[PDB]
Amino acid sequence: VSSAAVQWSWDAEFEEVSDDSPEFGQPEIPVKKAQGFVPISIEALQDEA
Amino acid sequence: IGMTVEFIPHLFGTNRRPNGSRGWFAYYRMGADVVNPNAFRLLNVETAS
Repeated sequence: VSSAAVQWSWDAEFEEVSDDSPEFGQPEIPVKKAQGFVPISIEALQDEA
Repeated sequence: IGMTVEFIPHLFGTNRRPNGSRGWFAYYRMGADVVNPNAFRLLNVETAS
């Protein structure tokens, strides 16, 4: 959630104040996937140390 | 009821937003009349014409 700051002003006496609703935002972060794969022969798996 | 003074904390401007002022409201209620108009004597001087 993200937002700005309220904007004031300089006003005289008996002056109706302006509307200063702030605006909000929303950053997004997706999650990805990475993979690796190593195939070995059965002979090698039995023999190599 | 006697004199009651109420303090308005916020007055509003044309656009229904605060204009930075306050207030002081006061009122009371009473009534009266004559029950028997034969228990008095009023003197009236007609200066007509």
